[PDB]
Amino acid sequence: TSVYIEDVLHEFSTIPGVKEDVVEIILNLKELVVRFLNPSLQTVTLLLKAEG
Amino acid sequence: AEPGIDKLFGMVDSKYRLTVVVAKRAQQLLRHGFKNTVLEPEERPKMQTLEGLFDDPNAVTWAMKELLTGRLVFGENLVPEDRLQKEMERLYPV
Amino acid sequence: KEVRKVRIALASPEKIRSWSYGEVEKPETINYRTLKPERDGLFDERIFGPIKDYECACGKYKRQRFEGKVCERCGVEVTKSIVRRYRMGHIELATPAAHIWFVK
Amino acid sequence: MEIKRFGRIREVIPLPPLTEIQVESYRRALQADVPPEKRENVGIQAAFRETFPIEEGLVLDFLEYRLGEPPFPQDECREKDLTYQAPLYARLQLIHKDTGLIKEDEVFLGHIPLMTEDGSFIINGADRVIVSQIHRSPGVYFTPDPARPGRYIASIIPLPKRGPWIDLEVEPNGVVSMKVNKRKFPLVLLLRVLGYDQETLARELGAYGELVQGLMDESVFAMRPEEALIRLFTLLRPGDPPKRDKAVAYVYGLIADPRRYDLGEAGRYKAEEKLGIRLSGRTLARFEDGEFKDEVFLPTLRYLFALTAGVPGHEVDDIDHLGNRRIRTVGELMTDQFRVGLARLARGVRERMLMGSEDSLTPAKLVNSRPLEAAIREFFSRSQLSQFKDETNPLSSLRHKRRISALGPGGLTRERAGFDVRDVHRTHYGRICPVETPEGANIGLITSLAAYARVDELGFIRTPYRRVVGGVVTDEVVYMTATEEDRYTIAQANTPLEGNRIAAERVVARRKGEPVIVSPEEVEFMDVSPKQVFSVNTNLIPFLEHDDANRALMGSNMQTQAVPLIRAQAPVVMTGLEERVVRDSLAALYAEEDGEVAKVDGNRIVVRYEDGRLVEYPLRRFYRSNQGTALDQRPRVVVGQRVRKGDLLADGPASENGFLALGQNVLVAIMPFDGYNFEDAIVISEELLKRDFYTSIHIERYEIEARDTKLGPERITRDIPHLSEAALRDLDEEGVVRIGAEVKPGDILVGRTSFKGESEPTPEERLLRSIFGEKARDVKDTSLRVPPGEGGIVVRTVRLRRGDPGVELKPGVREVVRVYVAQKRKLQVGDKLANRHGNKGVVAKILPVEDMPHLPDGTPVDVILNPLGVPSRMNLGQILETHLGLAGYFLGQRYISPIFDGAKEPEIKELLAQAFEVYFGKRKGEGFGVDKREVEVLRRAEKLGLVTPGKTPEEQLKELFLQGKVVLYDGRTGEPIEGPIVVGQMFIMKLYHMVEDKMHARSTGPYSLITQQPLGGKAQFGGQRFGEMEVWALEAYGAAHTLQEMLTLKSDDIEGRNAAYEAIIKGEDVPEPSVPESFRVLVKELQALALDVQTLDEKDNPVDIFEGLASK
Amino acid sequence: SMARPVSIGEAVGIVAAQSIGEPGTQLTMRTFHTGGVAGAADITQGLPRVIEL
Amino acid sequence: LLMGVTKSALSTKSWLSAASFQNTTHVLTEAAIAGKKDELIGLKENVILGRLIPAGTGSDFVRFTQVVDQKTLKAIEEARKEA
Amino acid sequence: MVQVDGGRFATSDLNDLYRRLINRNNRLKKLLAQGAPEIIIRNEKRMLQEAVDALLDNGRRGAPVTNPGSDRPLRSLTDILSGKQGRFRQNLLGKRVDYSGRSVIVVGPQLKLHQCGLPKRMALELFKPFLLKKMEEKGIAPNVKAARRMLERQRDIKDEVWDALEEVIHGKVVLLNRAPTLHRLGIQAFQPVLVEGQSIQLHPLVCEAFNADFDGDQMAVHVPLSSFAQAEARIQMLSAHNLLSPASGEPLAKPSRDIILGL
Amino acid sequence: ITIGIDDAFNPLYVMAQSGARGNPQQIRQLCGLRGLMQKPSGETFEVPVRSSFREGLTVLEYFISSHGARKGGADTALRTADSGYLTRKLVDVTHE
Amino acid sequence: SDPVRQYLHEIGQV
Amino acid sequence: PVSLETPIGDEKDSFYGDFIPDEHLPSPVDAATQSLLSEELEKALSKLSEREAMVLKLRKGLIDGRQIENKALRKLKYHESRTRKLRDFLD
DNA sequence: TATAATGGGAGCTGTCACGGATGCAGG
DNA sequence: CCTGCATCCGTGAGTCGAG
Ligand SMILES: Nc1ccn([C@@H]2O[C@H](COP(=O)(O)CP(=O)(O)OP(=O)(O)O)[C@@H](O)[C@H]2O)c(=O)n1
Ligand SMILES: [Mg+2]
Ligand SMILES: [Mg+2]
Ligand SMILES: [Zn+2]
Repeated sequence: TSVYIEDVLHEFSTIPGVKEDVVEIILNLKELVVRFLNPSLQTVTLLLKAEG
Repeated sequence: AEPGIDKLFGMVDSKYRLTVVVAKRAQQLLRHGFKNTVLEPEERPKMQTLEGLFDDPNAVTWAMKELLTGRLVFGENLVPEDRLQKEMERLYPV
Repeated sequence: KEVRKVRIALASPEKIRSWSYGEVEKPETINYRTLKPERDGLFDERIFGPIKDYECACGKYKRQRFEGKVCERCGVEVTKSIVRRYRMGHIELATPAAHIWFVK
Repeated sequence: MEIKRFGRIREVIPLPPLTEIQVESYRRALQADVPPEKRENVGIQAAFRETFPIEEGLVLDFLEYRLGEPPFPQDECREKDLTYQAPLYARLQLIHKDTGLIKEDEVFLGHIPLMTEDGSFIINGADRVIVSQIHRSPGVYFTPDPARPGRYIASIIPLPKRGPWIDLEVEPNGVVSMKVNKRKFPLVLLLRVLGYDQETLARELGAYGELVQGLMDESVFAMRPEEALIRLFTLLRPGDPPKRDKAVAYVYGLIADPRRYDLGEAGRYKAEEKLGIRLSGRTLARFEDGEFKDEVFLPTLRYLFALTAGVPGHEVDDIDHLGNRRIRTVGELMTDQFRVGLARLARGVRERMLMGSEDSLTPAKLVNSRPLEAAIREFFSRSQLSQFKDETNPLSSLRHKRRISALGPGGLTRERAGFDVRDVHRTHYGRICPVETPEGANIGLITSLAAYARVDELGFIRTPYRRVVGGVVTDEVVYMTATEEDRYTIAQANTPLEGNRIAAERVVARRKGEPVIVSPEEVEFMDVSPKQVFSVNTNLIPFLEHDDANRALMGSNMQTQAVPLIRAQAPVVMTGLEERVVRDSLAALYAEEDGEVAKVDGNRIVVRYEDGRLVEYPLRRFYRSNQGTALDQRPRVVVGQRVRKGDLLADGPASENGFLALGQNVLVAIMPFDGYNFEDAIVISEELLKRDFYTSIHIERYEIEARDTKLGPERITRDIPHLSEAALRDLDEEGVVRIGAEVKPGDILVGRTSFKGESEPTPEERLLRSIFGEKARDVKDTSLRVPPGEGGIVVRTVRLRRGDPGVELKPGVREVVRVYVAQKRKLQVGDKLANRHGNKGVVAKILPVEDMPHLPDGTPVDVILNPLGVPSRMNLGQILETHLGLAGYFLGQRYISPIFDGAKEPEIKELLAQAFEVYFGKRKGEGFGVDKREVEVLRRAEKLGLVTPGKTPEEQLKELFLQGKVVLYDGRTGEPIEGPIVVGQMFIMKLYHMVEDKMHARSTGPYSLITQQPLGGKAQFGGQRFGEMEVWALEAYGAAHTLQEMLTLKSDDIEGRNAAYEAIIKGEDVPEPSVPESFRVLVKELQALALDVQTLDEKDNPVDIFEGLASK
Repeated sequence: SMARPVSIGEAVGIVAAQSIGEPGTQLTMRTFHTGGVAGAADITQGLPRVIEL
Repeated sequence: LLMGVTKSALSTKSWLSAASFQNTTHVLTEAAIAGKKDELIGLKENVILGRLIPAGTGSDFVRFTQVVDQKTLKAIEEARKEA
Repeated sequence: MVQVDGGRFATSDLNDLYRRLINRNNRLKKLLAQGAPEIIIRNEKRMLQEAVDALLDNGRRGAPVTNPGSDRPLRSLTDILSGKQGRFRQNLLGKRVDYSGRSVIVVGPQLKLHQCGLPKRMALELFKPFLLKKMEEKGIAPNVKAARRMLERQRDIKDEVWDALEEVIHGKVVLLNRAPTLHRLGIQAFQPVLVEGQSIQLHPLVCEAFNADFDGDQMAVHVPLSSFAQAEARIQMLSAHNLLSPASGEPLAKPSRDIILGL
Repeated sequence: ITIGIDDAFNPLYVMAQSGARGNPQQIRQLCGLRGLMQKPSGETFEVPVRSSFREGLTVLEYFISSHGARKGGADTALRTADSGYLTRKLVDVTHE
Repeated sequence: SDPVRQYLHEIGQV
Repeated sequence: PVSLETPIGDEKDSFYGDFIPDEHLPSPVDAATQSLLSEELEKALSKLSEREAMVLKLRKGLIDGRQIENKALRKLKYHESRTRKLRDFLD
């Protein structure tokens, strides 16, 4: 339901060192299937940090 | 279609006369705050809101519904305008 | 009175003058620095009317308490500015001129 | 996926550069890369050669000229609102006749706008395109006299504004008459001035019976050419004193001087070819040895008399024949205005030569470039042929550069344009597209260039053909004009071929356009491709041979209106032209030489070629086009990838892997659905929105300025009187909205305050002032706010200030702020979709995936089209495209089906048969048999005769699948549709017309100055026009009060409208309307015409509608 | 429109002019659909006769 | 005398109607010389002045119609019966 | 003579014509007072006559007066009065009106013959002065100006005001009109049904009468203000009220396309 | 109801008969043949178009069709103003 | 016809 | 200056002056603004004693168009902090 | 305020059909 | 000079929208 990226103000930006634009990245993130093992758990923030 | 419109067209010799009558009656109802209505409390047009049934704000719907009942008299030269104004100002002041 | 008729007819020079609130003399519009109507110009307030409601060109009378009063300073009548859409001016020709409509 | 392609016709030559009609022309006109001494007589060089030398004493002559480098690059021009241009310097020399002193100098004439790589211009920051203009090629033509059956009219036509038209006629009385500037005179007189004698005319023209006798006037031959010259001068110029040199000057300027009268090189060539003579110059007559020597007139009169006599070898000229019509390209159109400004400059030179010190003068003090600069600037700014560039998608620009107009200066005016002009000529074949053209008033006036078509140096459109020698088709390619074309018997391109030999005994061919069946020995030439017959756009329509021309037109024109999509896909069925369009549009980025990719980034791509040099290609990212569509390039390569010459690096807007992607490939079913597709309406799936199909990015530019006022300066600031922090929240310290902030209608993009006028506060305002306690503020809130129905995320901001380095605004302007705001638009109800076959419609419903009709295996369709659109429009292409699409869905492959050499029925039958195995056999292998529902559908189909009775259900399902029809289940019921439905992949585009832009409504708003009626347009927040016909509608209904409201309260009745609004907000009934202001305007305007218009009562007494305001 | 005597005060002239003009304009801008056809093309040759009268 | 729609429309008695159709200069000169009065008979004339068209609900036939309830009718009848 | 947005000035051509006339009249007077010869006064009087000509009707006699470095003939009083762009046809016999709007049309199948889908966003602006009073009658706003200032920012708009709008339009009708309007049925009265989205929903049966299809045609909406105009609209102009063509007397609202197909 | 290329109770026949859409001539062009065409002058081509939209048209036949196609197109975009003029005149004479 | 030509004619009289 | 009749578009259709609003004449909402302002000011002045009414309205010029002064000032400061609904008129 | 200077310059060209007036050759 | 036909001149040439 949401995406935050460091040094990115809006969806129409582009990230230096990255092939895809922000829009395409979000489009890929929409295809992500996340499974909650806990019935009571309503929300989770996943963290990603990568480079090189 | 407007409810019982065929009957309303039947009442008048010209449709434009029906329009004039409905309009004038609506104006009368607006001016006197629906105090002069010929309708019974249960015959009153209603509007459905979030709360419940209230009085229908539309004066034209009122006028046509009244006109359907036959409790109104319409025609030409029924009464001088000023006397009508004053009498209705007496019976239903604003 | 309700208008029941519309009549159209030729206008006598005397009538045309009886319409006018003054003769337009100079072929000027507005001052380049002040952007105000030039005196005796096509836009002059002393003829057609005040630019702003109930105020003269000089500014002596700024309120509605004066209506019909002509300021002796700037010669402007204090009234509603809407009269600038109504009041006619006029130009007095040195030589008469044929209205082309009745010619060509 | 695999691309399987069809067709038996081998195209010998590729498509010529598609933008060359612009590029080659303008390059030809400028000649910047040609050394000044090797420059030819065409273009601005020509203009310089005609204008100079300037005489009267002193003689100023033209030595040379040069073009410098652009002071700014294209992008910087685009941002700073400048023009992409090069400085034009001219080396000229002042020469004194008496003294002999020669002063040589180089003067700066101003700048000439430069054409970009793609063929457009940048004028004042905006991309523009100069549209090529077709017109009648100058020359000598002969047309039958409409009134007189047995007589003809000769016409001598120069270039536009190059001097007068001349008409030669044979009068009833027998004399030959000449018309110049609407004045008829006997040709004998002018011929006498030219030096012709009765002897000469008798021996030359005598062969025709009695014709020459009308040219015989004994009184004319009785006087020498001088008396004839003065006589002619008094004829053409009454009241003018008949001095000899005055007559010489007039007749010379009219008929002789090349600086005034100028035929085109096309006019010269056509005159030579037609009349059968050799012209020395481009003029009708010459002044040589102090006398007048004829060039044109005598051969023309000769041809006229020969034609009238009935002499064989003489024909009338079809003036719509493309041999008689030529195209003026960008170079010529610019060159003419350059010439005008140059002649004006010359007038200035002479005018300054006569005055001033005759001793101290230099070419710098003589030459004023202002008229030239003004001429060129006026051309590139205010000309009709100069059009705001349509960049919506690459194909838009590509097509726009290939446009041909009969409108504009020098051409036709509307309602000067007959049916003849707008018709499709037989000579349009291979040259101008028979299909693509606007619907409505401009039909036939605006057209498009054929794909293989070329425009030569003379301006005539040429098309390639292949030489055929003795039944053998060579590879020799000849580009011919229409005239040349008329000489040969030209076979069709689809004629049977075994190798290079004609395989058919009977061959279809064309002789002067007339269709005829001939023998192979008679074939002189052959069509290169069917593709040459139609434009680029028309060539992008698969199965065009199955579509009606009327709909093919719309399909062709709507691709220009297709919006770039973030998910955009190349069509399943292409024509094979899809790559060349992207390439020649220069939207995509390509690899120059062989090499390896060094770097791949979102913003840039670095490549190391075989040369070893490091080349960095920056990528255009989220740039707003003229039409508001986002144009950005995306990288198609990965780090270390080996690339060849011309291989794809980045994909441009509306591009997929170097192929033109104008839209999406969707799974459609053709069937009525609950009246939601009723009358061209379109039903779409919500899953289209889920996966972001038909989703497009749009960026809007908002602008605001702060200038100096006599009341004190406006300024952009965060301090805005009487506003909450909630309102100022997204504003930065400077008062401009921050990047990345969301904006909705009513939000402030740029804060600005302006000093109020001299203001007399009403006592109530003063009361409010004292009451709140805060002192009155000097300024007021003028801030730029988001317009109704608009908004988005702010992507960019630009701020130009006075006193900043490199920044200079227009006089008086302190600062200028631009705000670029972007939004992502999905497909919504009210948006317009169209296919390439001319089927267009608005999305009327978006259904959830469960309501949608679905295949037996559970696959729901994306779009439901209505079959009722098909039979009337007679475009069957969209049907076939669907069939071939269906196979393409299951076989998982795209197709290329060239126009008129296509995939035919049996091939699509085979492909469908192959796809059916993947569609069914999979189910049979999954352990599933035929469904009961499918059995019922097959029963109904048996009764429909769509399947052969007695066969197994599988065989029948196959028989249906070969017809492109399948069993479809209703999403709501689960029960199958009572018959088989056509389903398959279709290519559909979202056009530029989106309900988000078009929706508008107004209660009250801005009013017009004089009329005091609401303004027009959504941009002005105006009202809808209630015209004569709408008033007629209300009148016919007999609704009087409604109409009166339209005419008074709702428009110009000021008292009425103010009192109406006030009465409505108080909850009372609307007041009686009073006299509309426009009638008052009418009365006063009638008075200024010295006519008294009086409103009267029944007693004939004056009634004052001005309420004593206009009466003293 | 109402299948009954005309109501007094109805504007007859406007209705007439509209009723006569409407088919002319509508039929004019409808699509031609060539082939199997020759001659004067129906509506287009009819109209100038009407205007003639 | 039979004349076509155009000439018949320019020959009408209303100068405001004629001048709003064609040949405005001609019509206006003729009228101004004649001192023509427009009685505002037709639709166009009243439309120009923003008046109520003399048709439909603007017809003199139906526009004077009055509507009154029985109470008021009998009341005015008592006021009449009194004096 | 009015200053535009940019700070520059815009002015009518009548001002330039009047300028010519005044200048030439002044020069004529001065030439008279200074005892000029015959030919001069003659030419001057001619010029004056041509200036009056230019003012009253331009281009009527001789070549039309134009501005310097311009081929555009100046606009005289005659040009103002007559013509297609003339005061009569443009500003009198027809007008641009308040309380109006337009948008793209889409077909609701589900509407009754007397109804049309009206986007909320449009009806908000169309019915605005009524909605203000309604918001004053309820607790949504302190007073009228507060209510109007409330709707200026889209984010300042809550849910209850929408229900207020629902109460406002109740029983009332609007006018749908599609250009060109060939006959009187190019405008019909519809009781509006507030719809989400930006498109006007149009009933299928009125299409043929409007000559309207779904390929991107747009329609204009109007709001009759008075109890009288509402009476006329509802009784006379209602779609369900006119079922037959005033031309042939045959039904103008009839099954077509898909309907005929199914039946 | 649906439209396949193989149609040429048939959908075309149904729609044409019922009055849903289409007329016999258009159906004929979809199925049997296009027919004779018109040179821009008003003359007639000796060779009739033997193709139908189902069969598909040769480039030549298509170009032959384009003539009459545009002749028709120009008519509708020209003659229309002639009609509206008539209508306006009628209104002007009958308005009172 | 043409005012300028007329003036130039009246000028050529003296 | 530039002409109002300066042609907009390729055709004869519209003029540049048709896009310029009239900034002089008050739109209906402005007349309604003055009306509602005078009304709200009149109705919320209920605090006023008669002497302070005539004298403070002469202070603010609400009559002829042009110690108790201080008490009226203070009372007006008192009623400003009261209803908090007059902010709208203050722009 | 002083050599003498003495008749302009661009033109816009491919519609079509009408009513009314004006003019010229013919009965 | 009175009638009739040829010729010139002025007047028109769909709606709304967008620019
Ligand atoms: N200049 C114009 C162009 C169009 N219109 C109107 O728009 C409609 C569709 O025309 P259209 O050309 O978009 C389709 P159509 O002619 O009906 O062919 P089709 O049925 O095979 O699709 C016409 O019926 C006119 O009422 C107009 O008033 N003025
Ligand atoms: Mg449509
Ligand atoms: Mg249609
Ligand atoms: Zn004063």
